[PDB]
Amino acid sequence: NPLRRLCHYILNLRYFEMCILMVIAMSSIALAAEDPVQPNAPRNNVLRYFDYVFTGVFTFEMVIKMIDLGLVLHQGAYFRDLWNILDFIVVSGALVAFAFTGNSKGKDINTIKSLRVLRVLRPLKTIKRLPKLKAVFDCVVNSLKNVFNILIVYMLFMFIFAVVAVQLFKGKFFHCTDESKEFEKDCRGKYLLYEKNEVKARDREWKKYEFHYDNVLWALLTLFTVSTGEGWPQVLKHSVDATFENQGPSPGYRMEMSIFYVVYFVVF
Amino acid sequence: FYWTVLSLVALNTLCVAIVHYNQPEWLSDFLYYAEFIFLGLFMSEMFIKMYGLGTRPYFHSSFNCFDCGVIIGSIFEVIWAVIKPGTSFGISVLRALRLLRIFKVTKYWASLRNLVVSLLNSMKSIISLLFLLFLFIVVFALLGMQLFGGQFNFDEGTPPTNFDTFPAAIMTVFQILTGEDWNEVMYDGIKSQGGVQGGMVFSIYFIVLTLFGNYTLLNVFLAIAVDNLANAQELTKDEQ
Amino acid sequence: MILATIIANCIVLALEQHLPDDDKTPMSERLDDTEPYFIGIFCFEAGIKIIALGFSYLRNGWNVMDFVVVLTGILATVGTEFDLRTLRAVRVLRPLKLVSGIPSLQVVLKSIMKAMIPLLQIGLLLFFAILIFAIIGLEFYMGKFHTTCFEEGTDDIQGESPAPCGTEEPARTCPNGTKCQPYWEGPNNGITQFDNILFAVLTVFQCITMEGWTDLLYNSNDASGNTWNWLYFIPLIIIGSFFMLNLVLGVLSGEFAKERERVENRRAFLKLRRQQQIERELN
Amino acid sequence: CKGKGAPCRKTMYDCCSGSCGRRGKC
Amino acid sequence: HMPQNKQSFQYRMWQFVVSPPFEYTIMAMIALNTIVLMMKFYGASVAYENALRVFNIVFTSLFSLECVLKVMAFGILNYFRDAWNIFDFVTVLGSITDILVTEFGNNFINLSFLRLFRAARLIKLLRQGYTIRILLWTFVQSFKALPYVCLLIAMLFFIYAIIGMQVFGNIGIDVEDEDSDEDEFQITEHNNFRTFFQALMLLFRSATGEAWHNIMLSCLSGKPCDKNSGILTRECGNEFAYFYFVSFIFLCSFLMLNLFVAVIMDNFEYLTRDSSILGPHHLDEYVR
Ligand SMILES: CCCCCCCCCCCCCCCCCC(=O)OC[C@H](COP(=O)(O)OCCN)OC(=O)CCCCCCCCCCCCCCCCC
Ligand SMILES: CC(C)CCC[C@@H](C)[C@H]1CC[C@H]2[C@@H]3CC=C4C[C@@H](OC(=O)CCC(=O)O)CC[C@]4(C)[C@H]3CC[C@]12C
Ligand SMILES: CC(C)CCC[C@@H](C)[C@H]1CC[C@H]2[C@@H]3CC=C4C[C@@H](OC(=O)CCC(=O)O)CC[C@]4(C)[C@H]3CC[C@]12C
Ligand SMILES: CC(C)CCC[C@@H](C)[C@H]1CC[C@H]2[C@@H]3CC=C4C[C@@H](OC(=O)CCC(=O)O)CC[C@]4(C)[C@H]3CC[C@]12C
Ligand SMILES: CC(C)CCC[C@@H](C)[C@H]1CC[C@H]2[C@@H]3CC=C4C[C@@H](O)CC[C@]4(C)[C@H]3CC[C@]12C
Ligand SMILES: CC(C)CCC[C@@H](C)[C@H]1CC[C@H]2[C@@H]3CC=C4C[C@@H](O)CC[C@]4(C)[C@H]3CC[C@]12C
Ligand SMILES: CC(C)CCC[C@@H](C)[C@H]1CC[C@H]2[C@@H]3CC=C4C[C@@H](O)CC[C@]4(C)[C@H]3CC[C@]12C
Ligand SMILES: CC(C)CCC[C@@H](C)[C@H]1CC[C@H]2[C@@H]3CC=C4C[C@@H](O)CC[C@]4(C)[C@H]3CC[C@]12C
Ligand SMILES: CC(C)CCC[C@@H](C)[C@H]1CC[C@H]2[C@@H]3CC=C4C[C@@H](O)CC[C@]4(C)[C@H]3CC[C@]12C
Ligand SMILES: *[C@@H]1O[C@H](CO)[C@@H](O)[C@H](O)[C@H]1NC(C)=O
Ligand SMILES: [Ca+2]
Ligand SMILES: [Ca+2]
Repeated sequence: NPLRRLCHYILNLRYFEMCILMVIAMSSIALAAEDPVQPNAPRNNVLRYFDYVFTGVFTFEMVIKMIDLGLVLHQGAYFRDLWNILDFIVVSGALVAFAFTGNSKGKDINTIKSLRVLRVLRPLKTIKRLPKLKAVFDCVVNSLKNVFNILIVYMLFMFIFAVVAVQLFKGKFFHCTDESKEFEKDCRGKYLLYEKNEVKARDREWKKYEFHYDNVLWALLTLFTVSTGEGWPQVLKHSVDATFENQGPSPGYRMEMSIFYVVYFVVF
Repeated sequence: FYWTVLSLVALNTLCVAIVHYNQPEWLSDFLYYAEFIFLGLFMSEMFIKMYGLGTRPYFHSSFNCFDCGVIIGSIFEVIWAVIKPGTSFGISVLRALRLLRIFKVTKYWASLRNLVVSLLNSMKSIISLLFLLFLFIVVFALLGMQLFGGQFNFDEGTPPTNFDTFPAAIMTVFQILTGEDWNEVMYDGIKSQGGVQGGMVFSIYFIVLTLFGNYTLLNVFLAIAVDNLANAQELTKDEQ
Repeated sequence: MILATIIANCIVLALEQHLPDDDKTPMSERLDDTEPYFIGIFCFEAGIKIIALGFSYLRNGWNVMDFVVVLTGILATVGTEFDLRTLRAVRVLRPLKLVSGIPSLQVVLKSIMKAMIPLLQIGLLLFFAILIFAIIGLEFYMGKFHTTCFEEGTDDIQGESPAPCGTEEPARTCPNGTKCQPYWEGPNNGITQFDNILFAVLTVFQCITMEGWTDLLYNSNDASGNTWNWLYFIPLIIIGSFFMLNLVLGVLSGEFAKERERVENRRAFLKLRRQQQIERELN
Repeated sequence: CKGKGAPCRKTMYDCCSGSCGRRGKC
Repeated sequence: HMPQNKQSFQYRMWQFVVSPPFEYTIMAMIALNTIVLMMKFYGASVAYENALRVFNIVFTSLFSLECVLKVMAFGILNYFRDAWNIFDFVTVLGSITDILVTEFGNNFINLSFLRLFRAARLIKLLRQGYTIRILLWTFVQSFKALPYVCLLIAMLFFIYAIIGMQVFGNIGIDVEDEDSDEDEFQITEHNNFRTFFQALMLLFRSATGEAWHNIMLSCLSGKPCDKNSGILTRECGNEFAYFYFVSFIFLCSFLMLNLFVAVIMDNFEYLTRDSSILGPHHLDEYVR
């Protein structure tokens, strides 16, 4: 195909491989210059005009590969290597977003806002274009492949601890804003706070603790927060001050539950 | 037969995973019996292997003993619910460890088995390092009771991480080793001895605790991890 | 019997409650009655061993630790001299007599301490990093955290929670009715500050452990401004916490590699290899 | 469970929501 | 240098600068300067501060004399050929300018930056250490030998910063919730997503693990918007915060771990060296 040879001349040429590499750099910088607070800020309006240009360059680069390489017709194809699908997602999301902005800007902000987040994949297109960065990226994937066997054992053990934690602190993580009222039916009305040099009255609220053990998903999230080290002393205090299901806390009720967290720390 | 037993464990693993805070009553009714039937079937395979192979072959195998412990442990929980209603530990979820035999059909079996073989072989050492770590925690706990034992009764209440009693001292020492809020505990120690004006000499106890504790844990658990894993690699390669 | 006595002493030490002021639990007297018996039996053991060794008693390190325990114990027990409360603190080291009694743990403790000798060179480098950052912090953040919002002309804090303030726009500014004033206690009741070189070293040390360094940064931002404070804390964490962690892992990894190839360790692994081959053949 | 805005000490862990803030209040 | 020409004065001068009394004199001179910097404390008398400023002038004067003394013996060209001498020359220029601007004063006080050059004198001790100098140099050179591994981590922060800027940018921090809502929102004026640099700082704080879970809770749905956000309802923040923070913590830890191992195994020869067996360290001593 004579026309295909024209695009391959462009693609193989160095001045088309290096040139886009700067276009990736400029587009990434333009992403970091947007004002998140105010959509109608003057900076955002000017940066939007730049995004039209960046899509044009990426669209031009997408199509000529489609002419150059069969889509699914060969062993080597456009939709054969993941990086091209990654390229496809970025440009396709922008084109769809442009079409929907046009019908009514005000009416459907949510999708408009949603696909615009896909522009963050522009930096990731640098990995393919830089041969040295791909070697480092392949090294990370190789490290991931080697620790996959231990990783599966890791979730299986942490899943077991999550299930055990669920069966011990299920529904026992309810507290009343006024500590005196243990049960939910009592926690209604107004109660008094005595802080220094003042007396004030607030509502009584029956609330669940922020990090709790109600299902296997909530248990896993709480155990992850414990493993990373943040805030686990408070989870320990809520665990040792838990009385029964649908009942408020009582201090020092179960100090034997500290064994659960000690065993957890030694393992994970 | 071997695959069928593994399939039953997956369903048993699924049932304990479903339990949540406010379950529909039909789901709770389903689970209460379902644990009983699963206990029967896993007790059923207990006897058929007991008779088919024989009693002496059964105890020699380690996997049969592990399944025996889960079954006996499950029996304890069932009767314990009637005796002391209010808590259930869900011991039956420990049977999910039998899903690790799926690695046998894969090529990862040799590397994982040797890691277990090395760990079980060097069991005298691993116990010894953990015991030595325990004594060091105990000594720093008793030292804390001497220095800060009676002076955390502040005007705002006694902190949970106090050195009053021994069980409280251990948890406070353990928390410092993990490094979470070790500075806030040190602030209590300094305030308990006259504040900044007269109590800044007691900050040494927390400095020595976190400095040695942070690196002693690294030097004990990485030594276990590196040595036992390294034995697995060479032992695996020599098999190949 | 000596080992059982040590275990009993550990239990007795672990069964003590400390009460505020001069209050004592009723069981305290019964616990204290046991101390003469334990110190006497330990002294008898030490004497019977030293007469046989002939004082190779002090030659062995473990015997020295046992010896100094006995001297301190018998020094305070006989009579109620002065305060001597410090001489009770040496009883904390008595649980360590389990290591001396059991020879199987002494070998283990040797292995742990052998690997930390290479880490000593890292610790010297770590200390010199703290000193450089402590000196820099001492020059820039000296006494800046003694200025909060007081009522205009009245030496009383505006609210129940005082916060650092500044007299200029980049720093936090006091409300209309309040003025920044020369003296305030400071954050964390004055413990966290850059006043001496000792306070600076302590303040930098907790930032090295990555604990409560954001609050110090946010306090510094309020007192002076957010323009330049990040250049002091972000390099501190990267060089202090992450770089030294890189060195410690590297040094330990090298030591473990050399340890495995010692002749004693190779024979132990070779035995494990042959036993597994026999098991495979027998299977 | 101290209320929001009450003086707090972080080691207490008694604060109803979150933890004891930098300024010393919940 | 070794010129063998001017034995009358130059060689006598040259033998002095490379002489055990000289190196220990400079060694002691730094250590005394180290003490001087540590002697500052809050609330000192005016005489005490007067004493410290006088000491600083004496030290930098002697170090300037040290520099001019060396350049004569070594030569102007040879003096600038060694990095340490350049480092010494940089420090002495900074010390002189810092004093000069201070004593004139009556101007802008922006240049407190020059006062760092006083603390820079501490680094000169590292030349003396044999083991420490080698240990730092090998690891620092490894980071030079691996530039692209640091680029990958920079991309991780770059991607997550932009995502946080757009998803969580509009959460309201202006409102001060006094005994209502929750002022304890961890998204304050210091820990916001409002700009790229502040987004990066929040990511770095979460990387070190400083109450990141409370930040995750503060970014969930149902939080007040901003006055300029264009939204007048309590509909800011997303439930994506669960995946955002949890994935970041795992990915950040994994990438730093690969960076740590890459540097360690670049120098795994040095870390496993044996004194009995010949190595580059003995080869360096051969050249000396
Ligand atoms: C093991 C080896 C160890 C290695 C050691 C490595 C050390 C690295 C640490 C670097 C030290 C940075 C210290 C900066 C702390 C800033 C402190 C501060 O409070 O800054 C504000 C202040 C100006 O406020 P004012 O109240 O007028 O002055 C009082 C203080 N004299 O103070 C000031 O006058 C400004 C402070 C100047 C400091 C930096 C100025 C220039 C920095 C170069 C710019 C780099 C790029 C920055 C981006 C530009 C931002 C616009
Ligand atoms: C580290 C690498 C990736 C390059 C660094 C990229 C960003 C950190 C820089 C590049 C350009 C910078 C921007 C260039 C110009 C401005 C305008 C400047 O003026 C304003 O205050 C807003 C304008 C107005 O008020 O109308 C505020 C900072 C900002 C957004 C800068 C913020 C930081 C940016 C995004
Ligand atoms: C490195 C590892 C091997 C050392 C970890 C130390 C554990 C052996 C310690 C740390 C916390 C301790 C627990 C802290 C609290 C309690 C509750 C307490 O039991 C009670 O019911 C006491 C009642 C009360 O204190 O109010 C004493 C046992 C126990 C489980 C302790 C048992 C021993 C534990 C698990
Ligand atoms: C080995 C793995 C692949 C097993 C499958 C995963 C399960 C461990 C997880 C996946 C999704 C989870 C479910 C996600 C959400 C819910 C809804 C939850 O119901 C409610 O929130 C209210 C119920 C009601 O009031 O009726 C009950 C638990 C359940 C089914 C969870 C049970 C545990 C599940 C099945
Ligand atoms: C897109 C490429 C050039 C990357 C570089 C982006 C930076 C350097 C440029 C691109 C567009 C520029 C903005 C365009 C318009 C305005 C509005 C004006 O009232 C203030 C400056 C401001 C806000 C500019 C600041 C600098 C800016 C953000
Ligand atoms: C590969 C990466 C970049 C893809 C991740 C982006 C996805 C998972 C995240 C990023 C931005 C997020 C969206 C941002 C915008 C909105 C509009 C809001 O009213 C509802 C949630 C919703 C729809 C979010 C849902 C999840 C979301 C789409
Ligand atoms: C290593 C694998 C098998 C993990 C399984 C072991 C875990 C789940 C077990 C080992 C020891 C167990 C604890 C032992 C004792 C008690 C006291 C009891 O009143 C409440 C449960 C509690 C606190 C147990 C919780 C579960 C526990 C922590
Ligand atoms: C992959 C999962 C576990 C998340 C990774 C979280 C990281 C940040 C967590 C997991 C394990 C944690 C470490 C494991 C235990 C120690 C040793 C202790 O002496 C100091 C704290 C320290 C160093 C913890 C700090 C943070 C830590 C490294
Ligand atoms: C190398 C060694 C010998 C020298 C280091 C010790 C010097 C630098 C340190 C250690 C003890 C310190 C002193 C300890 C206490 C005080 C009292 C205080 O109101 C002002 C600061 C002052 C006066 C300190 C100044 C710095 C100091 C003198
Ligand atoms: C606060 O002070 C400013 C001075 O600029 C004044 O304009 C304003 O009215 C004052 N407001 C109050 C509430 O005192
Ligand atoms: Ca931590
Ligand atoms: Ca912390």
